[PDB]
Amino acid sequence: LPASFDAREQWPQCPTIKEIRDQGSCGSCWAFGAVEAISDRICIHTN
Amino acid sequence: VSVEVSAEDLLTCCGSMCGDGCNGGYPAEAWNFWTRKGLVSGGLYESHVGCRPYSIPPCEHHVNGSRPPCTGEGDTPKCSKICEPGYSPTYKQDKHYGYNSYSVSNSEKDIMAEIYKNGPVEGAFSVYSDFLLYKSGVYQHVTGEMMGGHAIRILGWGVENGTPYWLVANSWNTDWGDNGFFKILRGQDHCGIESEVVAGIPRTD
Ligand SMILES: *[C@H](C(=O)N[C@H](C(=O)N1CCC[C@H]1C(=O)O)[C@@H](C)CC)[C@@H](O)C(=O)OCC
Repeated sequence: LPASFDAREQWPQCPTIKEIRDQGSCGSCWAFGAVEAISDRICIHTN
Repeated sequence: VSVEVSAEDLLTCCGSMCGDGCNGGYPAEAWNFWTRKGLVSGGLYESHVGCRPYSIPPCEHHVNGSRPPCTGEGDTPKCSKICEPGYSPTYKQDKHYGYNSYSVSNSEKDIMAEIYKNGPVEGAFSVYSDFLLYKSGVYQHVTGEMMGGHAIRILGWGVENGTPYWLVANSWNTDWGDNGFFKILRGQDHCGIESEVVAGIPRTD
């Protein structure tokens, strides 16, 4: 494996990888890590 | 440009299985719901992008900005199985399902391979008082009192001045830390970062 990796570079065609969200005043961080990584992977594996 | 998956949809419609909405949840269960029930599109607060944009306004997470400060944890919004008006097609048609979900072994080597092969993963770590004050560099807990768990998205790794790290994205907006991202110590299960990693494969393929 390379000594460094940043998915934002490996997959520039997937804007969501660079995208940061805001959970607000709510303990939903559990759902944020999920939908973010899922948005990335949908693009990486297809569109 | 691709599909922005709705935090709202998962947070509000998962239910018991996932935990207690705005008051805590289980990421492994979240990924599992995606496989079973799927998830619709949905952008950021007030964006009108997607089927179900986030409905909780943004705020200043322990930093100073112009936005109102965050006020702990409010009410989990309800589950509305309908898309916003002005969006097509329907909610059922708008669902995106995961093929499978799985934990990733507690090996930095195994987490690294996963990201490299399949993309960014979700993990969890323990937030100490000194984490809030992060601006840049590589985070390494020194002082502070345990505050609670935090689920994030790990999207890479590297080395900054001999110090190995994980490139991690937080969900505290852009004005927190390094443009919303942060690096945290890698290879020692520091603050339990390598111990709770979960991921899955899109049904699309
Ligand atoms: C996820 C979670 O959201 N945790 C909290 C958090 O990040 N908060 C609360 C809402 C505003 C934001 C803040 O600025 O503090 C908080 C407890 C982190 C220290 C968490 O509740 C969860 O479900 O994680 C378990 C995997």
